[PDB]
Amino acid sequence: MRLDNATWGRITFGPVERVRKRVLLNPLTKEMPPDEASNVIMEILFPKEAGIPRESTWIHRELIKEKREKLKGTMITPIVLAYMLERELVARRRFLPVAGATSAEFIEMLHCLQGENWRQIYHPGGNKLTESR
Amino acid sequence: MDTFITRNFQTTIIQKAKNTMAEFSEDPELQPAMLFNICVHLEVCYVISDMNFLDEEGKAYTANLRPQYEVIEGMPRTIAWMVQRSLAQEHGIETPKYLADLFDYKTKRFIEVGITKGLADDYFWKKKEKLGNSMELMIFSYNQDYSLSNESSLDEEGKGRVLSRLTELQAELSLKNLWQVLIGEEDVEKGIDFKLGQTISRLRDISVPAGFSNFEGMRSYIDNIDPKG
Amino acid sequence: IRTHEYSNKGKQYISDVTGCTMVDPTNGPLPEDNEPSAYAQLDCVLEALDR
Amino acid sequence: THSWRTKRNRSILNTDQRNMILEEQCYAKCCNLFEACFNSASYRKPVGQHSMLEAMAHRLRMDARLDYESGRMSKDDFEKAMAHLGEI
Amino acid sequence: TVTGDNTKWNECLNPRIFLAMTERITRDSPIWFRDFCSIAPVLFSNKIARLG
Amino acid sequence: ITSFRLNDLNGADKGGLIPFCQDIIDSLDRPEMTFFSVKNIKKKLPAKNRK
RNA sequence: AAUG
RNA sequence: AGUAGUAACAAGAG
RNA sequence: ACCUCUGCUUCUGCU
Ligand SMILES: [Mg+2]
Ligand SMILES: [Mg+2]
Repeated sequence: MRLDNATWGRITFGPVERVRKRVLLNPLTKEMPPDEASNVIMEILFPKEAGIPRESTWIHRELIKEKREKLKGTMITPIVLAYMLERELVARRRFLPVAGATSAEFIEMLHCLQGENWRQIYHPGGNKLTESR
Repeated sequence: MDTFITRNFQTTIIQKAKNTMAEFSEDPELQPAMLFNICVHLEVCYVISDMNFLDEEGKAYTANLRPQYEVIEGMPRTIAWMVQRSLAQEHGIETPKYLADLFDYKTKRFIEVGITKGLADDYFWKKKEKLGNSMELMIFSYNQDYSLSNESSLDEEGKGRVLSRLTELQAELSLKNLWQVLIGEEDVEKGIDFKLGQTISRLRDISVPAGFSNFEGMRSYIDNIDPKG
Repeated sequence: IRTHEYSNKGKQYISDVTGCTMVDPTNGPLPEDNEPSAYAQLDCVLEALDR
Repeated sequence: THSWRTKRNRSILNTDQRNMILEEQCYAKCCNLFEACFNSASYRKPVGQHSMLEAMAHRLRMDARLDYESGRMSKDDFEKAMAHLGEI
Repeated sequence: TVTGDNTKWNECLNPRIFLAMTERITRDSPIWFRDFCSIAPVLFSNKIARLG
Repeated sequence: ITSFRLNDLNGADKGGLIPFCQDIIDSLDRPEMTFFSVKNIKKKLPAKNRK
C-alpha cells in the first residue's frame, strides 16, 4: 500500500555522498525489546504457556486485544502467526549507506531512492509522523 | 539432620522438596533447614487438599476423580505457572503476580499458605504487605495459633489434622534436640563450582611454555612480574 | 610436516598422559633467518598485552 | 504450496546406519506428541529439569480437568481419560 | 601503507601462547572462571591430528 | 549425552553448560568409557541359488 | 541523539 | 580412451 | 540376482 499510494518525482544526476548509518529496515506497529515482544506474542497466541506475568501485559493490553481481534478465526498455523508478529514488532536495525532520508518508509525503498551518482525524489504512502517532521 | 526427614515424610514429598531447592540453585545435603521448611510446607498443602471433593452437582464433601483443590506448590515452575495461567484464563479471575500454593474450585480462588513460628496475624500482615487483595491466606504456626482469610471456607477436620501434625513435628524436633538447628541459619553461598580433575591438571601442567615446571609457577609468573622493557 | 619443521628447534618430550611426541617452540631460541619461526617469546607477548 | 521440501537423501539405506533411521523416528514421534501438548514449543524454547513425560502428563491432566469443568467432555470419557492417566 | 598478508598463520601460532593470554586477560576474575577459560588452549596444545 | 548417561555423568540433565563441561573434563579421569556402537550379525537364507 |  | 591435475572418475552395494 | 537398493551421507573397529 505504501508503494501503490506513492508518487515519484524528478530524477537528478550528480554527486551523492552516502554515509553508512545504522537504520531501521522496515517500519513497525510498535517497537519493543525482543524479550518484551516475546512476552507479547506469548500472550497473544499461546496464553496458557506465558508463564510468569511481566508488567508488559498491562502496558500492551490494547495491542494484545487488537491483535487477538484480528487473528480471530484463521486456520494458518501459529508458527507462521508468530513469525509475522515477530516480524511486525521486533526491530531490524542494520548499517546501510544512507544519503538524505533515513526513516523506515524510505529505507524500505533505499535501493531505488538514490545511488552514488543519481537521486530520485520519492514520497511514500500512509502518513508521516511529527517527530520525524 | 536427614534421617529425621527420611523417616518422617514420604518419598514423594522429599523428592519434590529436593527438586524445588535445586530449581533455586541450592544444595539439600548442606541445608536441612530449608529442606525441612519446604517439606513442612508441602505436607501442609497436601493435608489441606487431601480428600475435599466436588461431585457432578458441585457440592463439597470430605470423604470421585475431581478434587476441590488443585495444588500449585510442589510442581516445577513452568508447570505450576501453566496451571496458574490456565486457571486464571479459564474462570476469568485475574492472574496474580506471584505463585499461589492452592486453588479452590468451589470459591474459585487462589489460596496461598504461609508457615511461621510467632504471631500468625503478624505473618498474615507480612503477606498482606506484598499481596494486596489478589489471593486468599491460610497462615499457621507451631503453637495452635492460625489465621485464616476473611473469605475463607476451611473446615475443622483438616484444621485439627494440620495443627496436630505441626505440634507432633515440633515435639519430635525438640525430642531429638533438633529445634536448635532450625533456630540458627544454615547459610553458605551456592557459588559456581568447577573442579579440575587429575588428567586435565596433568595436561595443563605439561601444556606450559619452556621454563616452567608446573602451571601455578606460570600463573604466578604472569600475575606477579613486570615485563616492561 | 610443515608445522613440526617451523618449530623443530624447541623442547621435545614424550607426554606422560597419552604417550605422543610433543614439541614446544615457546620460549625457544630466537630465529636467525627469514624462515617462518614459531619461537614466540613469553615476555614479549606479556609486554604487548600489558601495553 | 511452493514452500515444499526436498526428499531425504536415501544413501543411508544401504550403509550400516539404517538403525539411525529408526532411532530418528523414535525421537520424532515423542517430539510430535510434545508439541501436541505444548503448542508454544516451536516458538519458545522449553525450559525445565523435569522429565518430558511428567510435563506432558500434567498438561493432559489439567486439560482433562478444564474440559470436564466446561461441559466439553462426558462423565464417562473423563473417567476413561483419568484412568489412562492413572496408568501413566 | 603496507598491504600485508601473513604466511603460515595456522602452523606458526601456539596454544601455549593463547594459554598465557587467557591467564593474562582473566587476571581479576574468580578462580573457577580462570580454570574454565584455560582448558581450550590445554586441549589444543595436546591435540592429535587424524590423517584421513 | 546418551553415552555419558551410561557412566554416571549427568551434567546434561541440569541444563547448564557448566555442569556439562564439568562432566566433560571428568570423563577424562574415567578409567573405562562405555558407549553405544553398532556391529553386524550375519544370517543364512536358503533358496534355489548358486554359490 | 539513540535503541545490539 | 578421455575429463582432469599432486588424485580421482570412467558406477557402487546387497 | 539380465533381481533389488542408491546418486552429498562421511569407513576407527567388526575385515
Ligand atoms: Mg508458592
Ligand atoms: Mg591483505
